[PDB]
Amino acid sequence: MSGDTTLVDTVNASQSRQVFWDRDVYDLEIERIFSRAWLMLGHKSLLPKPGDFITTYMAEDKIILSHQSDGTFRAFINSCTHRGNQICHADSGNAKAFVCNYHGWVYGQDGSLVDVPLESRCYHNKLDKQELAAKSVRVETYKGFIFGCHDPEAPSLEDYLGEFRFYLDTIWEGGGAGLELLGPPMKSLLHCNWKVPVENFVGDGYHVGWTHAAALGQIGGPLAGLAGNRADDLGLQFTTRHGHGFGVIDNAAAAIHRKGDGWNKYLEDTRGEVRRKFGADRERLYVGHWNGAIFPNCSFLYGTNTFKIWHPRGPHEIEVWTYTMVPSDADPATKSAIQREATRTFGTAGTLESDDGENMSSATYVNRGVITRDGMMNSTMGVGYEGPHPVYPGIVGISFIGETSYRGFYRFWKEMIDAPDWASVKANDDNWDSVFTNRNFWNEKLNA
Amino acid sequence: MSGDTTLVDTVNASQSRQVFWDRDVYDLEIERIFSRAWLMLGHKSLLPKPGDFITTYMAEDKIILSHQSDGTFRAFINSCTHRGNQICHADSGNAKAFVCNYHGWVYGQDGSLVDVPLESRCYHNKLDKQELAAKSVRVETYKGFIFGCHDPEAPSLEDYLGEFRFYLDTIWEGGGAGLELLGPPMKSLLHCNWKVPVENFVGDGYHVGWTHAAALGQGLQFTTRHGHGFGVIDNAAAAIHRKGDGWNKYLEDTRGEVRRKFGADRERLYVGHWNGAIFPNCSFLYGTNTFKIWHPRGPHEIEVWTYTMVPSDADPATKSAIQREATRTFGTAGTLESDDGENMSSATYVNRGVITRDGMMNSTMGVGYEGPHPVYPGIVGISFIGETSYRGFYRFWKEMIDAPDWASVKANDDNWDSVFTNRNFWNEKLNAA
Amino acid sequence: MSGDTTLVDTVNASQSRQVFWDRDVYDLEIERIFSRAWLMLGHKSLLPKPGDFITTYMAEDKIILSHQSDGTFRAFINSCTHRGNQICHADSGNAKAFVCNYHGWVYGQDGSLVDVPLESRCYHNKLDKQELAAKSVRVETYKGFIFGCHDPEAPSLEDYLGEFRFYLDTIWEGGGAGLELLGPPMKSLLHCNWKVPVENFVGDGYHVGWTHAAALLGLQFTTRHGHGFGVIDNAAAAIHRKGDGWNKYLEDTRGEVRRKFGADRERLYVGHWNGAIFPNCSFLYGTNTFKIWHPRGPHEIEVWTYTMVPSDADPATKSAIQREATRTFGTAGTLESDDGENMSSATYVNRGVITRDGMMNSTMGVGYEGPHPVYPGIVGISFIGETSYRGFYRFWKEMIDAPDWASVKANDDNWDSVFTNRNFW
Amino acid sequence: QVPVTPDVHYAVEAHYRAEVRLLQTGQYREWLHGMVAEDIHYWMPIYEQRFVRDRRPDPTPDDAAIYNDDFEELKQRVERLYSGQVWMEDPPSKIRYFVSNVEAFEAENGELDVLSNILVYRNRRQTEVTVHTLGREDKLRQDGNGFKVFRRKLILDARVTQDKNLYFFC
Amino acid sequence: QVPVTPDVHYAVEAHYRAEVRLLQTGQYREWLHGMVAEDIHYWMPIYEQRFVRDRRPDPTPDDAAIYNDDFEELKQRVERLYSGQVWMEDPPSKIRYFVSNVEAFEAENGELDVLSNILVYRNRRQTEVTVHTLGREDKLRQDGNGFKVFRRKLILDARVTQDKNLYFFC
Amino acid sequence: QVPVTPDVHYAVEAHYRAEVRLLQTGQYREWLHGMVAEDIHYWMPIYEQRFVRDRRPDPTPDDAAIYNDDFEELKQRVERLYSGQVWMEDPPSKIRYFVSNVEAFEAENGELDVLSNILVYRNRRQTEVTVHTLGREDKLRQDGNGFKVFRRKLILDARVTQDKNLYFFC
Ligand code: FES
Ligand code: FES
Ligand code: FES
Ligand SMILES: [Fe+3]
Ligand SMILES: [Fe+3]
Ligand SMILES: [Fe+3]
Repeated sequence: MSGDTTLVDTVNASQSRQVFWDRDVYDLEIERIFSRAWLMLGHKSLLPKPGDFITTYMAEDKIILSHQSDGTFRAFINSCTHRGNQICHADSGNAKAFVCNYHGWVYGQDGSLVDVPLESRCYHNKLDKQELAAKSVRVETYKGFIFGCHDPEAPSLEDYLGEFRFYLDTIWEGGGAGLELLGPPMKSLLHCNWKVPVENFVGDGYHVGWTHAAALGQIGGPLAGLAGNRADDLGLQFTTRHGHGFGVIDNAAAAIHRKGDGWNKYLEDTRGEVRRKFGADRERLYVGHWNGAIFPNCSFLYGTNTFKIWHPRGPHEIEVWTYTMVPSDADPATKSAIQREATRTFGTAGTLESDDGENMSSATYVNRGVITRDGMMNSTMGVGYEGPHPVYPGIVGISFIGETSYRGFYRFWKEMIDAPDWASVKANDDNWDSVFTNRNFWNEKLNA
Repeated sequence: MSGDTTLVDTVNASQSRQVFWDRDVYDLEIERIFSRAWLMLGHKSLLPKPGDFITTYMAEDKIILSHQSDGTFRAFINSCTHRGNQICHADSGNAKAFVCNYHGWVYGQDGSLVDVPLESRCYHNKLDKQELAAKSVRVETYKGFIFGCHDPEAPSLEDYLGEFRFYLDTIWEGGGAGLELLGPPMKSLLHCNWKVPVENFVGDGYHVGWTHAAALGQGLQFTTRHGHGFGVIDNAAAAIHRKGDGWNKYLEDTRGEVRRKFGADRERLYVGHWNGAIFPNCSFLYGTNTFKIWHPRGPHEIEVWTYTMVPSDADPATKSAIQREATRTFGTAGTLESDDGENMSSATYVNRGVITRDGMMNSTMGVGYEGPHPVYPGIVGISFIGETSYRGFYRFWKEMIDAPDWASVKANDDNWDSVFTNRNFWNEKLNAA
Repeated sequence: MSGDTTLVDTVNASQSRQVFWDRDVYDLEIERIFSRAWLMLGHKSLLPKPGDFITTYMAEDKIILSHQSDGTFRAFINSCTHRGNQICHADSGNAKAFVCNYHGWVYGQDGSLVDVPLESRCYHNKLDKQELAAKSVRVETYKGFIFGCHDPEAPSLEDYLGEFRFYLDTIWEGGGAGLELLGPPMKSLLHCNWKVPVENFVGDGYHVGWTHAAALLGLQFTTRHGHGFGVIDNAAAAIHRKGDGWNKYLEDTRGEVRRKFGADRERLYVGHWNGAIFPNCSFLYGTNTFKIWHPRGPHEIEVWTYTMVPSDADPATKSAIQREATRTFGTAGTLESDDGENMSSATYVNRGVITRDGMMNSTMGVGYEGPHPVYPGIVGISFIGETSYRGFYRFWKEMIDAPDWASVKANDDNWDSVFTNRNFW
Repeated sequence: QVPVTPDVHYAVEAHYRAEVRLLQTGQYREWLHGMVAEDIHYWMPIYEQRFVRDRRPDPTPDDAAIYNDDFEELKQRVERLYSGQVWMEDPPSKIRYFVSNVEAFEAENGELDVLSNILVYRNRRQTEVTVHTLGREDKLRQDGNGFKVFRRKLILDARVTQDKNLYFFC
Repeated sequence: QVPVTPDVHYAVEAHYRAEVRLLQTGQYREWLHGMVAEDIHYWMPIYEQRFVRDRRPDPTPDDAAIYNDDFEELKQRVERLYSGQVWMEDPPSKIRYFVSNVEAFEAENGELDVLSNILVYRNRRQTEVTVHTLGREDKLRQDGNGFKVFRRKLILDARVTQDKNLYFFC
Repeated sequence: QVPVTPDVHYAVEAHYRAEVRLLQTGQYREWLHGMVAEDIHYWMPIYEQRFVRDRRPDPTPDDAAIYNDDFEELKQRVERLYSGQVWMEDPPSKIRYFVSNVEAFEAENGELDVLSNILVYRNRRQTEVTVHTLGREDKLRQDGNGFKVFRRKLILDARVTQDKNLYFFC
């Protein structure tokens, strides 16, 4: 609460164990991150027709997200303004109205209160429904993906993605009809701080060869070279002003797909158009395997095509939802095949994801002890081996294995935690990457 | 918080979501409601003979309630003054003493420490037992119902019930030998704030036709100075009994006497169906005859104990019938009760999210269509369906939360119903009409 | 939060119910007792050869305790200094290194960060491993028993045991090769405050006859650093049955105890003890159970139960002592199973605020105790009494009141002043 | 009492497995009319925690019980679920019953006294999960070919129910 | 459908008990090769919470599922467990299955359609415990000596899984 | 090893059911004298969490165990419960055993080696509930139209016991 928290050290690239444990830090996160940032709600594909809806979370708040008659999307708090009862218990469906089943108050697709039983008889038409709408949430969309935000002071979704749009356009727009989500989602609880899985997906190439040694063995292919973390640069790491980042393994997009050829065919068939629309430097990314996150709590693997949102449940627990990304114009069997392969590797019984659960939970619960918790966590791998790049926006780290994206994630975390409002964040837009002090890095690299 | 909380808006008639969720609010309710009010313990009928006891709760505190030799009733904290062990683990039974099974300290029916093993050998008779009694609880009774109170500065139980007595007399004393409680009680946990089921019973006629729609397909509102209230459906007491018969008949044979003793305007209520509550956490249905105490377990959970109300002079078959019908509808497997569970829990737990929690809950239905009544004391609302009793419940909730002691509450005895501004409501209605 | 808390009344001898319940008080214990004092880790017998290790707790922190190549013992926090992952999930074994399995950082037997995968290619040798050892814990041993301490300003273990060493030497060194521990330990959770079990073992002879009615002449002791025990004379069995190896062991060695430690310690050597080493280690000498009560917040503990056996006892005798100690005091103990509710109930009654507003009594035998011409510390007459409660809670309060070890040491010479009957003995 | 033969035991367990299947799949009408006799007494007594010294008789059908029903009352309880206004069951919940320790005994007049252990696992909404264990004491009669229960006594293990309700058949 | 004879019912339960033993003792290769047919479909669909009014069909093998595997895919899942580099299983965890309500029915060419309830308790490390309940719908063919499963559908009761994973066979 | 015949399997399951009934109803003396052989070894070893590379033998009866009893020692465990001074059992608690996966094999001299899974649900006081799962490995011998157990090995699933005690028989 100091205005310059020591919980994250952006000079020495380390973070206090308190960030995975302390309740007061978590409550501030809820206030200065989750109640201020754009959060992933889903995709138009999950509610593609007028009246379709899903229920989802924004952190610990339940919402209803509905495809309006006009074809726009709206969201509101899933709680009645009478005595607060949850309005909708279905995961999805089609509805022109949502009824609270305590006393029967009726909400429209935008959360407006449209009808109350006995309005004339018992309320004496004295209740004004206009003031009793379920609480609205701002909704914006980008390439079909739907985000929500509680803060009227937030930048637009497009400005919040910012230079990350350079990268997301590559994959979400792509060379065909673009990516979309396929549900229903898996949902499970995990006893970890929300930041452990997010940092893992945003920036953790290092763990893959150790943690997932057994699974990589069974899969074979390009990714098996990673097994054991042994002296055999693979790719690149990226981070941006609002914390978004990813690592990329060149040429590896379909590498986990064992069967699997519709997706590889799709990439080969559409990559020429990515080169046309986005350039050769983004074509490179289009066929690479990414592990990334959209700050604060949406993660994904592009290639493998798992897509997760990690909903906090207090400082020591999450509920994670897992969808599949597929090209909207991929043929039915390719869509089903991608879904099978992403789920077998990264679903609730994932051959890789199952290895991660203890990594996540343990790094959290060790801090139950006061002596253990009085310490810093290191994310210095590859510091100085990164900086601004003449083609790629943001900050780019050489190699796939490093902690560039941890550094960018925690630098923005601290910025949000220290900022009393959005205006205070925006005030530092130009200098966000001054902590990445190797300004000449790529000038030397690209002409050596 | 301060002396004039914004957690409840009595104008306006809305309450902050925080009152179902916030721990600080809960803890202050423990200090200024549960540690200060008269709490429902049971009825003489649950422990009818000298030495008969029951164990029960006062909010989060465990008590033993004992029928003394002299025919009076004492209660004391169910915790030993050596190392604090719980003394008694039985629901009910007969005892002339209560032994703590850790070291064997023995307690009287009033909580006095009467004997300790090896007092002479090991303690060298140096233990001052009179200093070591299990902590007593004030007990008073009203028409056989037993209440306890922790606050020595608190008013008398009959003052606490105050004008609500006018109504309780109608049913508790009634036209026969009166009502009593039949146990053993059902007990269950429910993940809701204690105020959700209490406000539902005190004032919620509105949900019945919607929530309990499945079961159904098979009047007036009152509130008082100390929060007590109920709603009444005229001529309906047995409406939710499947059989007639013993109960139906009991009413008819006893109504004439209610009219004589209490007047024709208490007889109207004697034969009505009530949903009611005794502030803070005792609720009941008169007619259906379920009787519940909602014991808080922190802000997000309760343990509810459910008894049956029966005429004390009814015959065994009639008492049994009422118990069956009261349990089938409002017991743990109740054909109506089972419908309410998610209503209670959901209204509490949606507030886990901070954005959701930042809001008020609306209880304005029928605001203004209520006021002081000619005949009936307190404040009365027209119709069975409306929210008058919610409004009076939360008004007193707010009054207790603001008040640092009972004196400060007693200070406002003459001013309590100012918030109901339609003073001339009933005159206008009755003159019209 | 003062340097004179009213949670313990030493005049007087009662304690506030809040000490069993309140979270703030718990957090202060963690700071001023568990992060300050020497805590029981185990025994050399549990990791007796170079490379052998156990995992264990110090209060809520997990540690690895390792027998080094050079015969010394070191401990370290069981949590990686990269992203914090618990390093070792084995209860025991033999290991020259402990690998964190998230990214594969390798820790030496002293917790030094010895290797990291791809240190050259990927960290560019810029990672300063010297700065990233898993956090060390000071380890000291007494008669094979292994203790750990987090405070660099604490007295040596032998000074922390202090005058209790007079009593521990009697049983831990004894008349032969000394006592050791036998695992693997039982472990269970119990919904009680950590002090309830401890006060029970330290000073509670009173419950035995009531609580342990089935199944089926002493002194009490307390010391400066809270350590205490009660002894029943001539009862060092008395659950082992007359002719067995344990009995034959006491008979064949008590002559040595009389020679080494005198006749006043021969008396205790054949007695049955219920004792505690402050804060959270308890034991029965005779029955030979040995417990460490790890707190899990103010309302729960995880208790670990081992057996004490002579190190030179034959295998059948070690096994026999293990079987009797476990049948009586293990997780299905014929005595221990009786105590569960006593522990938990004395904790959870305090859920209600009215209940919690009160004091708990430990006055039994006040004034029938004082300093003693042969036995160090404070010695109360008879086995049944609360002498040990009084010494326990007195030191509990001193530690809670003191900001550091220096302020504890300040009152060394005046510790027993609360025991006013100076000429009792 | 004399234990039934192995072949009769098989028949009684087959009956119970079919009954569980109907109750797990929402076939409550089929269960009530196919497996419950018109003279049913369906009874779940409330037992209090009483000292061993206490001499009061155990509960009778005249005393407190969560269920104390004849055929018509059970039918009411069943029919309510078909109303389409049980909001708590839309979307529907899950229930799964684990029946074990089935022991049947020859009674009088070709009837069977049958004991069993039941573990009931309930799930609903997103993360709600509740569990109950009970003893069951039945009297069954032949309903060729199969059985109907004409007495059913259910003995709950927990004094305080850790569930919103006990609204499920056993 | 026609219930199997008591003798075949016996044989199917004995098969299921052997299956449980192999899986509780980490004999996964013996389970897969000895008790799963080479034409297996092993399927655990994702069921969402839908209103009763929702007319959409139930999940098919073309739709989201936690498992949706053929023999080679199960083999990969099984083989990964024999790596000494599955850190989460070193030291190893414990699993125990309670199978009840086995009902077997005659299909064609001597195949059987079989239903069961399963309760799964999982323990690991020091204090971790998780519990799952499912229904199982199998198609079995005889493999003297024994059976092999060639269709297995597993229906989880919980919408949100309260475990770090569902990496166990049923 | 050779599985017993279906008739012997039936007999073993019936015996286990009767055993559970006795233990659920406080007939501990009846259980011990009727169902436990005088040569009994009743054993519940402590298993520690060890790395797979650990080559140390599994626990023997010479090593740490929660129960390691002969007949006289069990008798003492039983007789304690009849003292009338078992305050934790006044009022009495509840216990319910779910036995499944009974697999019996032919040993020598007509003895049986029998494997089973047990889930134990315990309830006491108002809200206390604890749950245990164990593997049981018995050797039984025939006893005049029933069996008696002469070796009983109990394998607990949880390293840290989440209950006040393990004072119940299996
Ligand atoms: S709470 Fe929603 S209608 Fe009343
Ligand atoms: S705690 Fe009650 S007698 Fe000791
Ligand atoms: S967390 Fe230990 S190696 Fe990374
Ligand atoms: Fe991973
Ligand atoms: Fe209702
Ligand atoms: Fe004891």
